[PDB]
Amino acid sequence: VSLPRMVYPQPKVLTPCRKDVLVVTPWLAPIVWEGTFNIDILNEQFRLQNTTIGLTVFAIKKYVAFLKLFLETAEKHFMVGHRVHYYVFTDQPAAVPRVTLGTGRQLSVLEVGRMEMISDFCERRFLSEVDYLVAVDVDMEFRDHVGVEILTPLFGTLHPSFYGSSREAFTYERRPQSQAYIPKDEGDFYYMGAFFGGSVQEVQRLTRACHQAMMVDQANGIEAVWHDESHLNKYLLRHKPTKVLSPEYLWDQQLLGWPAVLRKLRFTAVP
Amino acid sequence: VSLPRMVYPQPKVLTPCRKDVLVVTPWLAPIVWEGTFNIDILNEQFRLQNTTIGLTVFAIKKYVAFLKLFLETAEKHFMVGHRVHYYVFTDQPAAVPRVTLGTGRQLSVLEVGRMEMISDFCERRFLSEVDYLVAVDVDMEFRDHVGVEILTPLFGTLHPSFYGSSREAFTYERRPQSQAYIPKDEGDFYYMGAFFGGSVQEVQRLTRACHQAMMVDQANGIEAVWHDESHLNKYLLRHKPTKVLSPEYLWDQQLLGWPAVLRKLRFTAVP
Ligand SMILES: [Hg+2]
Ligand SMILES: [Hg+2]
Ligand SMILES: [Hg+2]
Ligand SMILES: [Hg+2]
Ligand SMILES: [Hg+2]
Ligand SMILES: [Hg+2]
Repeated sequence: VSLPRMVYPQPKVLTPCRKDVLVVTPWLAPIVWEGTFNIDILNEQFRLQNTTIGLTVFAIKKYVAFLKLFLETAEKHFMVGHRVHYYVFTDQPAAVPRVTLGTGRQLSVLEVGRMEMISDFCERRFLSEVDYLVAVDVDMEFRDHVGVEILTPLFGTLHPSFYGSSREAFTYERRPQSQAYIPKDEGDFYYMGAFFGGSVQEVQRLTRACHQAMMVDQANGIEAVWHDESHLNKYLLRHKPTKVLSPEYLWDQQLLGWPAVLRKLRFTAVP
Repeated sequence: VSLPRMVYPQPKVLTPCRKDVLVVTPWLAPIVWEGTFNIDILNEQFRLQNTTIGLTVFAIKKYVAFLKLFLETAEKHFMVGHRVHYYVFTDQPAAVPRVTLGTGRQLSVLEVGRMEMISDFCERRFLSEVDYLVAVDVDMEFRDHVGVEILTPLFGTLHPSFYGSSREAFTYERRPQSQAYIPKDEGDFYYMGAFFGGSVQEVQRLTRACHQAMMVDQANGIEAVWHDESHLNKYLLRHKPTKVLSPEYLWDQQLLGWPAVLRKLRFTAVP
C-alpha cells in the first residue's frame, strides 16, 4: 500500500549520517541511533500495515514492584500510536498494578508456576494476536521514544557495557563444552539479554533454539556464564539480526552516565 | 539455517563506515557502497538459501550488438557462485550471441513482437524459476563485483548524474496531469531506470503498478518526461526501497570519470 505525499528534509547522499558511530553492520543491517531515521516515514509505513506489537515481560517474586513504573513509562514512550499488547508473566497476578492504558493497547496477565515460555506455552497465541514480539526486563523505565524504527524480522541490542569493547573482552561463553561457546576470534557484538525481538516467527525460532541448547547444556551438566544472554549471543552470531539497536535502547545512567555518543537515553535501568 | 564459524575483522561500533557518504536512508534501508559490506558473510547467507537470481535484459533492433560484451562480463562479475538465469528479450533470437556460461547459470531467449513484459507475459514463469529479479539495460558492461549485497525485497539505484543533486534539480515528471508527477518539495533520490530489482513478487508489483499508470497517462494523452524511469521514481517515492544501490552500480566513466567517492566502478555504460 502506497505512502501519502509527505514533506521532509531531502536525504543528503554526500553527508554521512553520523561520523562518530557505525550505522550499518557488515551484513547490511541498520544500527539504530538517533539521527539515522525519520520517524514520520517509519510510522506511516507500519501504521499502513496495522502493526500490532507484543511486549513480553517477566516479573517474578520481588520484581513485581517494578511493574508500575515500567508500564506507566511504556505508555508514554513505547510504540505510541500503534497497537500494543503487553504480556506480563508473573507468579503474582494480584500484585500486577492497575495501570491506565491508551486506546488500542491491552495487557494480559499470564500466571507462571523465559525461553520455554515464549517458544513453548505461548506459540499459537502470539502468532494469532501480534505481528512483532519484543522481550524486555521489567526493572527498567522508558525515558524517551522507543518506536517502530526497531521493528524488523530479528533484532538484538548492544549491551551498554561492551559497545566499545574488543571481541576478546566480550563475556561470551568460552568453554567448548557449552552450546553457547564462542571462541576469541569470533563475534560481531555483545548483545544484552534485556532487549531483543522481531517477527513472532523469528522470535519463536530463536527462543526454541535457545531452549533446546540450554537443555543440552543442562543434560551435559554445564550452565553458560550469562545464562540465556550467552545463548542469545550465540544465536545472533550464527543468525545475523536484521537490525541492531544502539545502547540508546538499553542504558544505565547511574552506572554509565550520559556520554556524547548518546543523543537520547530511551530505556534505562532503574537504580 | 545457521551460518558456519567464520573469521573476519570485528565490526567497530565507534568507527563510521564511511565519512564521505550516506550509508543508510531515513527509512533505514542500507545504501550499498564499497566498504559497507562483508561479501563472505552475505555470500554464506544467500548460498544457504540456494538463491537463484533472474536477470532480465531487453535487446531490440541495433541493441543486439551489445549482448556479447554484456553477457561475457556478467559471467565474470555478476552473482558468481550463485544460480543465475538470464532472460534475454529480443526481436532477433538468431542474433543472440552464443556466450559460454559457468555452471549453474542459464540463458533463455524470449522473442518479442518492458513493464508489461515483466508483469504480464512472464509472471508465472518468474515465480517458478527465480527468487529475485533484476532489470538492467543491455548497453552496459560489468567491470567489477555485482553480487548478493544488492538482493532485498525492492531496490533502486542512484542515477550517476544526480546523486549529489538537490531534489528541485531532479528530472522527475513535473506535470500534475501525469500519474508520475512529483512536486518540487517531494523526492528522496533520483533512481535510474537502467538498474532496479527485488523479489519476484515486489518486482511484479512494481511493473504492474508502472504499466497501469503508463496506460492511464496514455489514455490521458500524456507521456512522462523520462518514460518508465519517471514512473519508477514515483513508485519508489511512494513504496520505499529496502536497499538503495550507490552509483558504483550504474556509472558512465566517459561522461563522469572516476571520482573519489567511487572506490569501485562495477557496471558501466558502453561508449
Ligand atoms: Hg542521518
Ligand atoms: Hg540460542
Ligand atoms: Hg536466547
Ligand atoms: Hg564499514
Ligand atoms: Hg509506477
Ligand atoms: Hg516502472
